[PDB]
Amino acid sequence: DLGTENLYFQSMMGGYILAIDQGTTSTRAIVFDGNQKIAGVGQKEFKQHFPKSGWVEHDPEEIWQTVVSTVKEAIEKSGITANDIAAIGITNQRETVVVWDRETGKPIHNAIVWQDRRTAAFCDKLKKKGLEKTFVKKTGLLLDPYFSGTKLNWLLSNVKGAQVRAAKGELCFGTIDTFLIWRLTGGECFCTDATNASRTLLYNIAENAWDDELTEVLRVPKEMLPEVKDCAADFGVTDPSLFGAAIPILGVAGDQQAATIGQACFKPGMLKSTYGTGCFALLNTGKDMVRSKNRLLTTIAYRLDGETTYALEGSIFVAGAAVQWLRDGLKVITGSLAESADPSQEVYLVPAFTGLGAPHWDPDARGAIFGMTRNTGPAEFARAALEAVCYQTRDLLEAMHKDWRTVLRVDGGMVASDWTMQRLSDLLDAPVDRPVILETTALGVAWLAGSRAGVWPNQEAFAKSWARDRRFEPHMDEATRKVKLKGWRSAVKRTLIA
Amino acid sequence: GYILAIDQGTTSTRAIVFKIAGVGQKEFKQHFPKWVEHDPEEIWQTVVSTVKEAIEKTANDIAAIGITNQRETVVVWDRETGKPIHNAIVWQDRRTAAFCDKLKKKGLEKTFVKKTGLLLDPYFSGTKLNWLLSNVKGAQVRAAKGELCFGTIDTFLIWRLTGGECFCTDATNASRTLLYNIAENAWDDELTEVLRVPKEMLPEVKDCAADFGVTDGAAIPILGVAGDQQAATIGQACFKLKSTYGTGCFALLNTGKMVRSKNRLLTTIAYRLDGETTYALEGSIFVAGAAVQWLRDGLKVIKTGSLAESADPSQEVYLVPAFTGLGAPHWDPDARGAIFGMTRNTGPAEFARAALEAVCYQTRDLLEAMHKDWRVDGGMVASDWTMQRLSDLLDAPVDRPAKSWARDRRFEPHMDEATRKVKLKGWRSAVKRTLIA
Ligand code: NA
Repeated sequence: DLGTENLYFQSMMGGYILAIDQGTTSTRAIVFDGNQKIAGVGQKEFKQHFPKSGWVEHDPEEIWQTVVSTVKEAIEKSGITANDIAAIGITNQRETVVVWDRETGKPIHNAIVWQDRRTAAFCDKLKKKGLEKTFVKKTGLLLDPYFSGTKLNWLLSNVKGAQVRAAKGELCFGTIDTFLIWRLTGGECFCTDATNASRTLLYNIAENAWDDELTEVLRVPKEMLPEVKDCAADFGVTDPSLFGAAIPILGVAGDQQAATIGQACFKPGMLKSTYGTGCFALLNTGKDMVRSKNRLLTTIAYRLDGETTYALEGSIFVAGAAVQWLRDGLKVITGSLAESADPSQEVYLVPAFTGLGAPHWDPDARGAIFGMTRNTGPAEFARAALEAVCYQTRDLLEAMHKDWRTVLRVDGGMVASDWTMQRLSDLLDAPVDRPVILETTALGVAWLAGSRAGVWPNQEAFAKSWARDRRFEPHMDEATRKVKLKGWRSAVKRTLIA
Repeated sequence: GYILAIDQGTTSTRAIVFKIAGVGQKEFKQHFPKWVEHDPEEIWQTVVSTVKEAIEKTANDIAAIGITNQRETVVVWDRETGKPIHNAIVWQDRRTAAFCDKLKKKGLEKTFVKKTGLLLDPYFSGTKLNWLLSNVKGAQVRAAKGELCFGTIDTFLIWRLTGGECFCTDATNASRTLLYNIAENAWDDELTEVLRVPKEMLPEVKDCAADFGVTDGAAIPILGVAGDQQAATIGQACFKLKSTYGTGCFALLNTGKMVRSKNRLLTTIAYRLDGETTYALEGSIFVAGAAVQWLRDGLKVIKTGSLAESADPSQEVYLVPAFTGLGAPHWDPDARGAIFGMTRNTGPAEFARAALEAVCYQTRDLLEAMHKDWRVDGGMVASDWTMQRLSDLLDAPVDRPAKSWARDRRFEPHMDEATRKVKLKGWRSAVKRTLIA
């Protein structure tokens, strides 16, 4: 062919997999090649809406556009076409609720984010009425505003027309995964996975089914609820208009469970912790649903060909969001800065901005800084912020120890920081494993899709393939350690007390 | 006129050869190792640079000179010379807390409280002197011969001024020593010996109007000696309660001829004129305007007055700036700085506010101890905001610069009753978290 005589072109590669990671504060799309390597990434923020202190909302059209654009972006940066994608995986910030019209797909309201605290009062009504018991028992969760069920009650009760249209069978409820699936397939598929369903307060974690009593209690019509599947299942096929190709959606799991999968935490006792705006630690607990006595959540780690693997989770609401406060709020300014702090000074930050999660579950606790001195500056605030990440992880793990009887795996952008992870090993007095790919949440769901599509290896292969970048080891003087640990316990008490 | 003036602050030393005819300042290093400390020399040099740079802006135009000082601040130096054995341990310093608690444990606190009008607390000089002698290498062996001079800043400053000729205190500064009987006006044998403080070390306690020697290009007689906080009152036509606002905040209410306090306050000497000693009740706050300095210098998030107005009114942010413990009326030397209530939203405006507000809250806490036992100046009392906010919060009027005493402004509460109870509850809540065990 004239003139391809001296013309160079690259062909193909095979086994490409697209993971969409619809996060709290941005959306990412990653293409993984047939070697499970990252080929191309799109990333894009969307607006955080705060209509009142403690209230948090996303525009779901904006989240939608962010998925469309981020996808196109990763594919182009990958040097391929949408037609080269064997399959898609979806993960998502959990608990976040969207309600939308089953016919037009128009949401009736902004998405109410997992961070949102607006139903505190309604959760108190239910608690006083003797109700937390069945929820805890059925669900593994608590009657806190964190979960979906309470937020969905709020939309049905406060958006005009909502309760009515819902009862007619005209509205769809979804966590963010269901919202994406619905839109990717152009309305064809109305579904979630067991892990996202776990998080709603509506689902029975033992029966693997929407729970009649809980839905009745919250006055949610069973109709509005999507079908619940395994994490690797058939979630439909991409609407061909969106990317110019029909791609099967084959992997879906909540972001913290996707990271759990991506860190190969498949066996009982294995544990991971993801560091983002919040921090979320999950312990693989095997076939058994461990009921915590130490203020942890019981949840579904994943459900795989009909089989549910369970987990214990600690959920820290403010982790990275603290340094984000330092940098954008106070603008007082990060491990670089933090290593420069005066050791003589003892400053603690308890970032209880709108309450405290595990293991405290104190929705009335507020932000507090301690131990300031006439000289304390940015450096020490910055240290207090990163150390608060450490100390809260610690308290999660100590609670896990009391619930269960094996080296901490760690991911999220925050951990590329050698100073922070070293400081983490120290305070834990335990070793810390940091992987080669930190985007563990994307890979976990990319694996689930890959493995079902058959272009990627099975569970045990993927598991032994887990690649360590770095084991951190504790190298802090014990005396020093005692001092740091005692100062934090005293910061905590001062923050929790009436 | 023509009287010289030396305001030996904690951060700086200001001068006024006063109408006014002198005005100069030079700042010095707050060496804070764990604790607070000044360089004794940097003081002697700064004082002798603040004199020759306030009188040029001759050597014999001043008839006398007048010394006021940061109180309680201790220095040990030699008799036959005057060499500082250690740094000035400063009134701010918390180091001797444990030693005080050893003393409270042996049951000594009541004899001190009774003879002294103060408390077993790191704030005052006696325990700092004790720390000197046990901690400096064989310094008591020095002191035990008479080779050491104790004395507060007035004495360090009246010493070197008179070329080692005069070694005196006044009775106000003497109240602050925790070694002095405030009724009998003497160094107490039991107090000093409990402290193992050899009386040879100690200076002659003179009057506020007395003959404290000739200076070193003139031969001028030191004839004025009280504490900045007592001479605050005598600057403040209160000879019959003033509140000073600089780095700390200090308030004293004239008691007339000894109110053995019931509300964690101080029994001190407002003055002693010709032997006839007038006492006041004291409320004393370690950090006030230093809280805003910290913002600008420590954290450097502010570049107070206007910003405090800019602050989101949905935000309940509070600051108990216990950088070095809390004075009146908590007397917790183990308390540290704490900030409460931060949100994603909290920015430089809300800290600034909380820090200006802090002085108002702490003020209030003193008067409520005063209006239970029984008018403000200072540099940081300039902004109308702060004073208005102070009148609002105290729910009481406040006045800002002999009937010869002149006013500028009296202040009035343009604040709602429930908004005040809201802002009051937050403080008290902030205070309780900072103080609990
Ligand atoms: Na290629």
